[PDB]
Amino acid sequence: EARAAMIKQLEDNKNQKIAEIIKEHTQKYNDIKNYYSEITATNLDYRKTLKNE
Amino acid sequence: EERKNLHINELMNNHEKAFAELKKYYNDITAENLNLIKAHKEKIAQIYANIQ
Amino acid sequence: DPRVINEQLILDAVKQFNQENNKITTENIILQQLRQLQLSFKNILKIQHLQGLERLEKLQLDNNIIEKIENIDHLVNLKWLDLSFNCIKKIEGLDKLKELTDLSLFNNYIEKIEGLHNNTKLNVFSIGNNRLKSYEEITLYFGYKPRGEEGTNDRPEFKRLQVLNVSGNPFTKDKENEYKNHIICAIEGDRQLIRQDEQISNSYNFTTTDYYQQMQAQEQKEEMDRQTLKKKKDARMDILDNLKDEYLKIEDLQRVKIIKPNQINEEIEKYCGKINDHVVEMQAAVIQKHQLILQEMSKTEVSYKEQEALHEKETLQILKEFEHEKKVEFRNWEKEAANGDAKKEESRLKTLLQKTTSLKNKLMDIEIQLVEELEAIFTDYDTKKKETAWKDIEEIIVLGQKKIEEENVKFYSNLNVIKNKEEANYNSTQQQQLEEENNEEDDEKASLLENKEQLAQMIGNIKETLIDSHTKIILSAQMELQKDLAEYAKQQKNKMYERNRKNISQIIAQIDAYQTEINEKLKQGDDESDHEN
Amino acid sequence: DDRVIYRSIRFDNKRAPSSQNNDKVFQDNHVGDVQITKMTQKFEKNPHYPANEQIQKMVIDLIKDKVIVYYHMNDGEITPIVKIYPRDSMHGFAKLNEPGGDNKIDDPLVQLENTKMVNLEKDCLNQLKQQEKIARDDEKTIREGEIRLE
Repeated sequence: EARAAMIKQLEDNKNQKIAEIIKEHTQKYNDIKNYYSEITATNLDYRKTLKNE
Repeated sequence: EERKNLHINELMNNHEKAFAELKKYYNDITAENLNLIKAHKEKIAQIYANIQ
Repeated sequence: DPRVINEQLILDAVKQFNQENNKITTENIILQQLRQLQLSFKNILKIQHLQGLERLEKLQLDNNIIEKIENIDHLVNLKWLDLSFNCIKKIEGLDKLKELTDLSLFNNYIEKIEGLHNNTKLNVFSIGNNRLKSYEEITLYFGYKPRGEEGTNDRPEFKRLQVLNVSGNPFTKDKENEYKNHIICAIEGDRQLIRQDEQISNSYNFTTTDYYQQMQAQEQKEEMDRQTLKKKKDARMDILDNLKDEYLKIEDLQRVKIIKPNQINEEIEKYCGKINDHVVEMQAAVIQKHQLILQEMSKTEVSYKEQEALHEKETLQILKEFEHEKKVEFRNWEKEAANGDAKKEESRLKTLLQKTTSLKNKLMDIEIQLVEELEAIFTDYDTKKKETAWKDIEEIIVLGQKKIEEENVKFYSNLNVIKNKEEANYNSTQQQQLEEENNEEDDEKASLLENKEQLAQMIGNIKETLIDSHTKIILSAQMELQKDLAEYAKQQKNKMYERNRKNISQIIAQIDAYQTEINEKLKQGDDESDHEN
Repeated sequence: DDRVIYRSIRFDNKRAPSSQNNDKVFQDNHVGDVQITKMTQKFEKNPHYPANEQIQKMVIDLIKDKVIVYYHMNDGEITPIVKIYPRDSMHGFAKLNEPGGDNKIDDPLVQLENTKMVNLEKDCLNQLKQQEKIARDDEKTIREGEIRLE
């Protein structure tokens, strides 16, 4: 019983940390994507000057 | 403990690979415009001077 | 900057650990009160600032860039250590981290089980997804070595190592279950399931059951050896262990050997044999008499325990009668407060206060009687042991010295006999041979044979040094045992005084408690008649 | 194992089975519904734990709204551990409506000991009830089984 409880709580901690890692990766991915989407959108829209020029 | 650390590190390696992929992808698609536009404006000035 | 432990970083880590565990962050969480450390995913590279954290028993520093094991070896408390899945590449610092129980260096760059020969306490080992090439490193810790290798490890190292994982290593990915089978047969039901393997089982002959019996027999023999050595040291007799070696320290005997190395060497061998023998008998006799000392100390301590427990129960029951006496006292006092006879309430409570004074006197006298009992216990034990056991040790150590010096004497006599034979032979040869290749050994022999007094002085100084060193060692052993027995007597006296002081102070405390309870009841009775106006 | 080698419960037959205090109303095989007044669990002095830290004895006087816990004595001790704890709060009944009252309940230990004594009370009462049923069933079987011979 003690071993099962200890393994259960060990897994609880390990998988909670794994979930934290996954959530961190997902949110950082979203942030990088958004910032460089801003950059790329500016870059692309900054050519209608050329085309009207 | 061993097995959970194995999975944790596999997961972080996957995350790092995905992040690096996205990094090169968006840098590559970010790296184009300003200089071409500078050249366009340079030749704009050249042209209009030729007309004057 | 790679994360290196500092005071502020430690403070932050403690903050976070307490936040996670719901632990009250006692503001003065001692910088040196650390047993469990966990610094994973900080990407630490080196270990530092662990002074005061030597009490660290469960260390967690895996999943980072660390590559070296350092500044944790002085943290010998580390039993459950994980430094795995990192840039680490070697096993070290655990030699003094022998207490290591659950060692993990998984997913690292280690290629050998090194430093764990001093981690033989490690029952649990993980070296997986490292860069190893063979499992035999772990089995070497079990008295198992590959055929054709000369090694001094005939005794298992990881005798208790039953947790063994190497999964994910280069060789562990190589032709699976080979290392499992061989390690298990040389070392968790997988262990027996793998012993079920037929052919790799044939690859070993020292079975796991044989390993069990070897471990059991070795434990028993080592217990016997420890007990015997403790017996001899309690006799304070092992100091004579160098008794026959005094000729080694005596240089003159080496020169004497020149006259007759063969006869003199054999005589010195016999001298060492006799010296060691007499040493053995005399030291062993002292062993037995100090064993008597130990048993009589045990009986005297048991007498201490029994007298103290008797007085324990005496005072306990006495205070129990006082307890129920005051129980009835206070029940009646309460029912009277329901009535209002504050005057007689106060009278009986002051009577109980005088009862408390009398009980203080009686229980102090009871503890005095217990102290007297135990002090007479000490006196009688000292009389019997010192006069019987200590004396007997005196006479038998003196007898050991006597036979030791006697053996010195007859060894000296035989050396002199060899000298006389050599001198006679040389003198006979001198009158019939005046030239033989000027040998150097014979030159020194003839030098002594001319300076008879030189060789005589050499052998006399041999005897002098032998007797002097033997007497010095024997007297040192006797003084050491005297100090041991006086030390035990002082220990018992200090124990008696400590129990006396604790009982005195706590009797003071309980007397104050009873007196304060009675004062509280008296004040209740007084102020119950104070509100009746 | 738990070291409570003795367990007692005082009753007040004077006290009818007051519906207000069910924990004081006990499953008595003999009297039926009567109001308990006292419980007690005597915890063996474990050599593995200190005498003064192990509860030597626990005394759940339901009426006193408190318990008296004694912690085992040590060698040379003549000062007994007579600690008295108000039961009014040990069951978490400490009402936070009181503004300004120091909330050591915030620090875990207050409610920790509160719930320790809550568990002691529940264990004592339920063990008493369960042993009452044990005796009831054993005697029922004994007095319901006919006389027979080997």
